[PDB]
Amino acid sequence: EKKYRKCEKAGCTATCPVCFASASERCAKNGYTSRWYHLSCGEHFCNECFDHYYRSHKDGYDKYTTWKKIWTSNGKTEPSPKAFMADQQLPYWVQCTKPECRKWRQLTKEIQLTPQIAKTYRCGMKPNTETSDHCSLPEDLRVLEVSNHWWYSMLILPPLLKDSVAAPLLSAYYPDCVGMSPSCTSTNRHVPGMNRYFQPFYQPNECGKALCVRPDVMELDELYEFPEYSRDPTMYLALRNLILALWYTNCKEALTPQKCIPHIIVRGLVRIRCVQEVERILYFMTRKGLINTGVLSVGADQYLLPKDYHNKSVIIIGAGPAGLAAARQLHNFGIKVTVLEAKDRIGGRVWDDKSFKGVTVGRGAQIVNGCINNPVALMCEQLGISMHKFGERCDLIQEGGRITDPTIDKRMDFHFNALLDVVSEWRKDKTQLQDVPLGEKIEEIYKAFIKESGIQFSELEGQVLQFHLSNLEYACGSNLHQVSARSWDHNEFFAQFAGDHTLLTPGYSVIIEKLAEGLDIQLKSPVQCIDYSGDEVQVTTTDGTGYSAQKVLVTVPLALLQKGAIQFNPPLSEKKMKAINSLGAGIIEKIALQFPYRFWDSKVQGADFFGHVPPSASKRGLFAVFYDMDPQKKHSVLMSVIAGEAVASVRTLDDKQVLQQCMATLRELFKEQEVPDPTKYFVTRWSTDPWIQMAYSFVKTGGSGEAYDIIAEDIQGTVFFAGEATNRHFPQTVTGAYLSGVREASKIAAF
Ligand SMILES: [C]C1=C([C])[C]=C2C(=[C]1)N([C][C]([O])[C]([O])[C]([O])[C]OP([O])(=O)OP([O])(=O)O[C][C]1O[C](N3[C]=NC4=C3N=[C]N=C4[N])[C]([O])[C]1[O])C1=NC(=O)[N]C(=O)C1=N2C(=O)[C][C]C1=[C][C]=C(Br)[C]=[C]1
Ligand SMILES: [Zn+2]
Ligand SMILES: [Zn+2]
Ligand SMILES: [Zn+2]
Repeated sequence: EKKYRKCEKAGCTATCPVCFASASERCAKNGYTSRWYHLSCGEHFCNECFDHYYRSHKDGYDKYTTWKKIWTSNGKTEPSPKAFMADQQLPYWVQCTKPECRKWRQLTKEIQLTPQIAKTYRCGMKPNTETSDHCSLPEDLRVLEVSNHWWYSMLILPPLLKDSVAAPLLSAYYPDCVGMSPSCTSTNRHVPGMNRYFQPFYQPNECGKALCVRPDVMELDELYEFPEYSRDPTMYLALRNLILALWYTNCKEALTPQKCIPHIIVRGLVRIRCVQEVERILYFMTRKGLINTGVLSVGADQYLLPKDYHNKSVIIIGAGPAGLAAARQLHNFGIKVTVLEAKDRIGGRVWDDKSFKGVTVGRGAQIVNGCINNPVALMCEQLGISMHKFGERCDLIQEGGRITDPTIDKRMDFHFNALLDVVSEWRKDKTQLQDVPLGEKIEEIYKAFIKESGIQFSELEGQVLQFHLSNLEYACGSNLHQVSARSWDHNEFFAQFAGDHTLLTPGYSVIIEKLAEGLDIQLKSPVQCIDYSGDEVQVTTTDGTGYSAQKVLVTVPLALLQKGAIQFNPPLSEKKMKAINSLGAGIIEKIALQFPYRFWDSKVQGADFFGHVPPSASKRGLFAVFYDMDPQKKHSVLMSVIAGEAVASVRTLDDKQVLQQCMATLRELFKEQEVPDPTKYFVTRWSTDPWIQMAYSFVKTGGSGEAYDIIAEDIQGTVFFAGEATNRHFPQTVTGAYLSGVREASKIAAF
């Protein structure tokens, strides 16, 4: 039998392979063997130790055969002596936890690495236990080899993590397909204590859930950033999944490399590569706003990105959700940020009234549509505040006081949705130039349906159909004759936020105020001119005050871009202006009313809301739904909404006149009983608020959902745009505005 002292692998860098296993009595140690089996450039085992586990007549056979059965029934990865060695016998490596040392040390071969050892190890210490003489000793020369790409090229098998925090969430997958060891009994065993709104991973073959990630497939931007994992994403996926599991396990503190490291358990020098890589992936995911986000705050010298990203300055225009999200992100990253806000307050279309006894009443936004993976739900968790999931019951009460039978409600809802299905079919073969107003198409289809079918609706059924029409006008922010039939629901092409629809009972202002805390925000500083013709951006407010920065982020409402209230030099492009003008500045208003007692309790019986059947088409959208603003049923505040054509009818009414129409409406809805006078109220005027002039965007006839992407496109890597009218997947909402700010901070930090 011929024996060799060199590695089996052509080009291996080990000039003298030594056996890490020493499992056989005849282990070749550092000498000659019939084959030196290669795991990495630094790790080899001799043929005697190979046979020790592999051959049926040898001592190690039962342990290998036992491992092999577990491996093949739990994973898709082939068993082999090399796979066994890497999973069960290869020694562990650990970093000294002395902060000024951090050197990599090999543990003796019977020590099994735990998070506790990784948190407490110091050079030369017996694991699980004075002078720093041992720290000065050089690292094993194989340690430095690991930081080269060629070392990864020469590693024969991907690493497989043990006891990953992500494993309880991934039991539907083969563990090795997500970078976890099939032999782990804890991996192969609702995550207790994890917020039920945090569902970061798609289940197999699952789609259609906003902000979920496939645990078994890399996304294109991950591959662009880490092309070394394109052939085999195993090792990247385990680290990214681990990072996400750790972040959602404790979203109230910054997830750092040092916090991840004890949770990376895997044998061999590859652990060094895993620890180096998890730090790079963490910064990539931090920049993108996937972790270390929300209302997390850092102190100075505790910034979330390394000093490389810090050498920038930004001016942010507008302190609503999008602007404050960008400002918080960039500030946390370590980038200089100044926020210029036109009004005397922050929040934009978030504006909460705190003067009603016992409740908080939003003048603007207050609902969260779809809490699962929603950053608003994350921020509620971070702040320790609760949302109220809406109940389904909403009786449609008529003027005169009768309650509409629920089968009428459902039947006319059925007919209305069927009208929308015909629009959905009609538009399939239509170009933008062939677009038609949604409301016009609905009316045409309805009239054809009546003529064709001969059906005769009662007056009440027709009024209930008007109710459902007004709900769609509310959702679009407009009468439907301005809304695109092709594009009105364009964003539903994309995965939407699943789960509960809630009332944010403490109000979005709590989140707004925490985002803004400690930031440099200039109030009463409306921007008039943005000049990016020079080496730095020059921003001038209406009183002549100048600000400068390398980059500028514009988050003003769609209506203010349409009016051109800010002059741009050089001007916005024709293509950008066409997109801006293709979207509609939708609008609703709100009224809130406080009463001496809950006069509606006997009739409404604890429902979250009740509907108002419009008595005529001229009154469609006028107080269509009344919201009980105390889910705990103690205080007496109702809120109602003005939508569609009704917005134009209240434009020329003062607040007292609107209040009078609302009280006359309520006394009709509760005709059979007494209704007390309200003791406090507000009527919103968003449509004439000079720096807002809207509630939320929609696509106008002839427009495309692509307009949202076009408005979001940066100019020259210098002028950036965020805001609800820049979020194609998630238009209109505080959530989409927030995410658009996170998106732009990511773009800005990448330079
Ligand atoms: C108004 C309203 C109402 C009444 C209601 C509601 C609403 C609203 N919503 C919406 C929201 O809110 C929005 O979207 C947001 O807020 C947005 O954000 P942004 O984008 O950030 O914006 P703003 O806020 O507006 O902010 C901006 C700012 O900027 C400023 N400026 C301007 N200009 C200027 C300035 N500065 C300086 N310079 C210059 N020049 C202004 O001032 C401002 O501040 C909503 N949302 C949600 O999410 N939720 C709710 O609840 C809401 N709402 C209602 O109610 C309903 C609606 C909806 C829902 C659901 C869905 Br799916 C959709 C929709
Ligand atoms: Zn050996
Ligand atoms: Zn080798
Ligand atoms: Zn040390």
